[PDB]
Amino acid sequence: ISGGDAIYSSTGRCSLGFNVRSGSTYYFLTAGHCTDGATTWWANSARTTVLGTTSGSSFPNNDYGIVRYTNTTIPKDGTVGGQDITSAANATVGMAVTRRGSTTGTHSGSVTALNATVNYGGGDVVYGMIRTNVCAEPGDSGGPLYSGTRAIGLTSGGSGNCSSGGTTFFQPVTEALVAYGVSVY
Amino acid sequence: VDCSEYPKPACTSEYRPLCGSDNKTYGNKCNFCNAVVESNGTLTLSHFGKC
Repeated sequence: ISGGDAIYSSTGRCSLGFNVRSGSTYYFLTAGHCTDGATTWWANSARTTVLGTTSGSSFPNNDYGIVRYTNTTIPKDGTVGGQDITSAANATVGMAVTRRGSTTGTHSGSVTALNATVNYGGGDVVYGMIRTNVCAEPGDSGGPLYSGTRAIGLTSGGSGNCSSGGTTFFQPVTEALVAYGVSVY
Repeated sequence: VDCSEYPKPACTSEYRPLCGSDNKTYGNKCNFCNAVVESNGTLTLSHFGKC
């Protein structure tokens, strides 16, 4: 399993962001709004293949979560689909980026602004977000935003869609890596 | 599902589908509610889950 692939909780479907590790402990990052209130995660809609359990969740304010792998045999590729990821970096205005999600697949675009505030309403406000002109649709939450072999962010949300075009906000992955003391591989 | 608190400028992108009266499966409640507002209140909920 790799970045962009579907992940299922008891509630719904999101996408796997990046496979990360700390020492010999493997985890995967995804959106905080997906890990919020979720305990167990599975690789299939049938919920027959277990992945692991939520180890941390931060939403709102931020939008990142982490899941500890409990499945010992499933491959944990340090890629996004077939794309190798070798490091993490900070987004910059004008940067060409790519997102992969379980609903829409792979779409590209550019970073149009940094440190954006997104109000999802009902007190769910997230801050310090990366704004882009990349689309995303339900199911794409938590998927990776990358640039070449560099990890940049995790899909949070936005408006519009892939047919008409849209605006999607991403949580900077560097902050998540730092909070959990993990690194991409 | 209550859409009175809509519309909203942005929606998170998790998948928890709803079936609208236009036979379209809406990805999540926020997406569905924004569509209801956009339809000026003509769209309604048919049932929960995919159409």
